[PDB]
Amino acid sequence: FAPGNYPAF
Amino acid sequence: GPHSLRYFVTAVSRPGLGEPRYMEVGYVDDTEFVRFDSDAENPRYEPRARWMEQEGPEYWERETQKAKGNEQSFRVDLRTLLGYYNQSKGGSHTIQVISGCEVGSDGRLLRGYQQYAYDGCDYIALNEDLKTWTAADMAALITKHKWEQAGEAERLRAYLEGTCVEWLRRYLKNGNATLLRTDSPKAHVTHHSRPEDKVTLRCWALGFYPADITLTWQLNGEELIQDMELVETRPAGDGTFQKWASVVVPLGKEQYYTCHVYHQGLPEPLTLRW
Amino acid sequence: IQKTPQIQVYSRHPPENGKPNILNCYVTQFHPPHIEIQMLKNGKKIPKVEMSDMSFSKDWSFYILAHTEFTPTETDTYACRVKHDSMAEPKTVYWDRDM
Repeated sequence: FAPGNYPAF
Repeated sequence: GPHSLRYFVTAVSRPGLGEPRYMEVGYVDDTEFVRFDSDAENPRYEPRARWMEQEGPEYWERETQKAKGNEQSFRVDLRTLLGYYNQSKGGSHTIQVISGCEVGSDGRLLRGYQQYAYDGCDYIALNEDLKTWTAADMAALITKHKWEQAGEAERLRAYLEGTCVEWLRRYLKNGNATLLRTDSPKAHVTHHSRPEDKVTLRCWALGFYPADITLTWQLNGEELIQDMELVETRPAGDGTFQKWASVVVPLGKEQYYTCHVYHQGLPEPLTLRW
Repeated sequence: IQKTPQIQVYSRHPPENGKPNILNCYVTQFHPPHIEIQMLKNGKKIPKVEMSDMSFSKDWSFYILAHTEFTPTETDTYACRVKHDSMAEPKTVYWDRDM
């Protein structure tokens, strides 16, 4: 189950 | 032993040549099990290990939708960092992320992590506590403040401590025949003649799983660690690994040297001589 | 930060002529990601090469495996051609089957 949210820089 | 679930993410800009290359690769322990690539004919999240056939079409649809969202997020990130570092649009740049959790033999969490890098250098990283971030430079500090005031560490901690561990366990259950197996090394030594009365002895170790292994040459008890030439353990294209270690010795006196192979598939370490 | 790839070429099993085997080209410790990797049989590009085991180490350099099934013969020569920005010229590493 891969991460679904990489928050923007 | 302890097991791990790792996701390696990479986003690469290529100005003129279109929109950035985006890839996600997932590993359970040392075995690759899922992949996504934006350059594919039609990009989907797909299995790289047989035991993932046990997930239904709803699993693959959700993963694909996640990936599609992440790609857009890293496109924005790439563009954002151009501003932060004051770089031109013409150059190619790389963002890498590693995310994962590790559990013990009993399935309980040991540690979780996430690290970002820009052009091969540390950018921002989650700490051991899973509550705070650490920023490598001033561009990452801006990001640090965004993520603190949005509570990003709270949502990530929930994923790592909850979701990551729960799915890892399921993967360990579903892929037990593959992931919890132990292929023992087959070892042998090769002889290689050299100039000025010297000889290179190379110890090979083939077809072993898992990847963790120790190769060592000895002479009358002492380990020749500093005098060894080595390669990093490497996949052999079938889910097994290999390694070799070599040392230079004088002609005629080859039998005094011995190679020792330590692996969990070896109840007793191997000892080869020639 | 610009690192040259190490290129290692090796078969799955100790090579024996006329026995199915797997040839591997493991390309490691390189940055940036842009890289062209070709597996060659007698100078000709091998058609169906699987790319796998993409990852990176603690210093963020890239690792990637190219591999294909094959059967050795006494005459045939296998090699791995790699192009990367750190190199002046494309590097060709041949398979040493006696290593």
